[PDB]
Parts: sequence; C-alpha cells; structure tokens
Amino acid sequence: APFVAPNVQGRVIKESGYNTKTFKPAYVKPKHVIDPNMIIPRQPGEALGTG
Amino acid sequence: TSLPNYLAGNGDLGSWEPTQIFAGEADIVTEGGAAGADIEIYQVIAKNAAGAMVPHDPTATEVPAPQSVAIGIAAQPAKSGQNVPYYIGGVFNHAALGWHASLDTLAKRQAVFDRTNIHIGNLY
Repeated sequence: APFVAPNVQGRVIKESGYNTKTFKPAYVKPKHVIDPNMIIPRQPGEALGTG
Repeated sequence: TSLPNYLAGNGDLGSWEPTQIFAGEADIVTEGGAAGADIEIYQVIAKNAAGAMVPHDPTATEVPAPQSVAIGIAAQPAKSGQNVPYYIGGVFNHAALGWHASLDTLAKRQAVFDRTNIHIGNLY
C-alpha cells in the first residue's frame, strides 16, 4: 500500500484486465481403396495350395 | 520331378506386396484400343500418329509427336497388334505406374495429366 502523509487526499491505484484464448479443432480424413488387387491375393491364414 | 526329399531343409517360399493403383475417388473410366508396341501393366500410354496405343514418350518429335501426350493407363499388358484395355479416367497412385525415363518426380508426373480426366497423385 502507498504511504501517504495524512494531510493529503490519498493515492489512486490502477487495475488490470483479463484475456481470452480461442481455438479451432483440426480435421483428419484417411481412407483406403480396396479394389480387387488387394482382395484377391492369398492372405496369411489361407492354406497353401488351394486356400 | 520324380523323387521326394527325405532330408531336412529350409525354404523361403516367397513374399507378397500389394500394388495399390488407385489414389483417389474420381470416376474410373476405361477404353480399349489397338496397341502399337509392347505395353506393360499400368504403363502410361499415348496414341501415335496411326491411332495405335504406344507407351508414353515425352520429347518425341521439331514439332512434338503425338506419342508425347499421354492418353491413359494400361489396365492389362499387350504385345503389338493386340488390343489394350486402358484407363482414361480415375485418380492414380503415381508410384504404381510405369513411366518414361527422366519423368522422375511427382511434380513432373502430374504435368502429364492436368488437362485430362485422369489425375495422378501420391499415396499417403
């Protein structure tokens, strides 16, 4: 607090305000194409020979 | 081819890697035409002055020759005189396709299909 000789008025004290933060979320979009070149070939569980 | 093997042993039977041709979702569209040269699967093709499919050959000429403007992507391989099915529309993974020499980077591989229904781009 300010020391102020009691013979005088007093001292005016300043203030401070405040702030805000604002954010937009980002966007994510992966995809696969699944044409036959991927469906046909033998997958690991398939028996050798026939499948 | 007659005998079995009784002795023990190891064998690396083989490996499989998928080939992904499509890199997007345009309307995939195809056509068929006579080939003028030996064309491999997913080779990029042009049409020569006689209207026969020929593998794409940029800098063919001093006026540029019609082989120099790509027109599609071979869907199955063919020898000269046979019919080639080929894509004329769709979005294609540049890596899977067969390219001319010196057509190295994706920045160049796109320039071949800007004015066209085909568009060529990277996979992720």
